[PDB]
Amino acid sequence: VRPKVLMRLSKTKKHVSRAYGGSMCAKCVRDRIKRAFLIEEQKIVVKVLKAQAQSQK
Amino acid sequence: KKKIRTSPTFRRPKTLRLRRQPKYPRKSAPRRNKLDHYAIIKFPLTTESAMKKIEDNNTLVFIVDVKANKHQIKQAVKKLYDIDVAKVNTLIRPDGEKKAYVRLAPDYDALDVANKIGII
Amino acid sequence: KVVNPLFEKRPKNFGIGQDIQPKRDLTRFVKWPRYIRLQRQRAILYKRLKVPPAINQFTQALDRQTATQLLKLAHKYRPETKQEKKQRLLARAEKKAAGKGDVPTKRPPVLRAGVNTVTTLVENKKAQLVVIAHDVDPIELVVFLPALCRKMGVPYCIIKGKARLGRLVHRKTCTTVAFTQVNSEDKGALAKLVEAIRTNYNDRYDEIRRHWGGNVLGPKSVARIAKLEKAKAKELATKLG
Amino acid sequence: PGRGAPLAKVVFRDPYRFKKRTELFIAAEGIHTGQFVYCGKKAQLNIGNV
Amino acid sequence: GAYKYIQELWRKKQSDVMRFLLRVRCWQYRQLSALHRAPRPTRPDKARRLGYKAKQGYVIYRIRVRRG
RNA sequence: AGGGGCUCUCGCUUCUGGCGCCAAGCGCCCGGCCGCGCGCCGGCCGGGCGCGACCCGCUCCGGGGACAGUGCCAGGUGGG
Ligand SMILES: [Mg+2]
Ligand SMILES: [Mg+2]
Ligand SMILES: [Mg+2]
Ligand SMILES: [Zn+2]
Repeated sequence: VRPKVLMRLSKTKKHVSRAYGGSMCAKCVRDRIKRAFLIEEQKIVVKVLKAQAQSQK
Repeated sequence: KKKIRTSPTFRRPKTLRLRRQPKYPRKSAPRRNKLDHYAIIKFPLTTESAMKKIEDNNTLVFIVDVKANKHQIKQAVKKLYDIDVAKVNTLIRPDGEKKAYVRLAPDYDALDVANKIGII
Repeated sequence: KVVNPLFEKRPKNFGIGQDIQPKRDLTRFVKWPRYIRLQRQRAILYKRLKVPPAINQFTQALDRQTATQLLKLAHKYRPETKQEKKQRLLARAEKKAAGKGDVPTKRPPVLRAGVNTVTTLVENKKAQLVVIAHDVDPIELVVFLPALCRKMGVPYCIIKGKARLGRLVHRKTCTTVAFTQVNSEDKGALAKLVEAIRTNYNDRYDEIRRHWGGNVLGPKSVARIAKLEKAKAKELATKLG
Repeated sequence: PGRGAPLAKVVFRDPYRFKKRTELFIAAEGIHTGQFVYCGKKAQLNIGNV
Repeated sequence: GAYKYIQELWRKKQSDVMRFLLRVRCWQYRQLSALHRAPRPTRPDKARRLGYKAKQGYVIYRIRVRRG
């Protein structure tokens, strides 16, 4: 619809029951979920790789 | 320490602005409201279209001032003719005065109101 | 001993590209209004340029303890205000009405203010001491006064504060103040302060008159030239010997 | 228009407030959307970096 | 005598003191705007011999003219 | 082999079309409550400061610069 009819609509008709719902699609929601997860996991493994390679002079 | 500029921009610091306490009023008295109700309503219209509006749509029709709006016309009619007004439709004529149709509330009757006014 | 396990040190690092910068102090990098920029650059300009000795002498002000001692002495002899003055006039009128008569009764010694007044006093050798503010902002109403007091041999001092002079003479600002003759119990206070001031100013006037001022570079420039001098000396000291 | 040499719309993260800032770099040939570009004295010598 | 000393000093315009003062005041008048209100006369002896008196109702305006 | 003087080091972001502000923590204080009721003293509700986020400093930072430029005069050129 037009934006001013969006004003007089209801919240359910304007969004989807999901995080980022009504602004992003489900596919890119899933991709951003697993991208956030995997990048945090890679940061964890680099930190523990240094922490195990503290074994030199 | 401990006052710190956390912004690279100096803004004009807000100061006190006093209200006016004048030593004398610039004019003596308040001006008279020259648009009172008798100034609002000039006279009724008594043409054949006017009579049709009276007997059909329970509505009167006046020639009123050019400065008057629908609220002032409705209040002036309800006050000096002691009736109730459903609505007001106004136009400006090609001579330059405002013709206002005023439709009354249904419990009142345009026939006997026009009889009390004397345009009948 | 009973501490909660849910509390946790969660630090944030403010490296480049990491968590955003804290609201630290920015006071050196502010876009200041033009009058602030004007007065700061005027102060900077005075320090940078070669300032002639007739203004350097006004830069050379007085020691703090002797300044406070002189102010105590001047507060002893400050002029009178309007209300106490009119009290004096009404008291004089009632005693004249009854009954001893004219009675000038030894009109007290007082300070004398204003540059025209003290110029007349120095010119006719009436003043015991002259005190001149160091920050007369049109600095040409007083630049002749040290040479004049030197030639007439009256001891003069450059005090640090024009508002302080003005407050002792009950106004906003005042340029100079002259000391004329004083009562007997403060003659000794003078008889220390006058030769202190004279040894600080009149006896070394030629050094003052030829000593120039200003002409110092900025901190960045002196750091750069000091880097260059130590970066030559650090190997020249090893070449020598 | 009136130019043809394409422009790259690149989004950077502002370092002093929570905001994202967009630039209009001249696009060097070979760069593509979704890639990262780096700006600074310690950026690596790749195509598109500053 | 003070105003006479200021008058002779302002006639000695090519002295080092006066050329310093003139250059620094010219710099700051250049940094100010073109039409400007001064809070007090810069040259009080000149202003009073031209008619100014230190009363309420005498004001001083500094004007900058592009010369040539 | 403990180190200081001597430099690069007082630098923490590069496999990914994610997120990031409005401070956690520590230390020191101030108030009320019951209250051990014996005081750094028990705990319950609050509030502040500092470090976190080093200290000073005189030009915001960088590039030029007594040239350029501008004013006035002088010579050339000037069918625009
Ligand atoms: Mg929906
Ligand atoms: Mg209409
Ligand atoms: Mg021709
Ligand atoms: Zn997608």
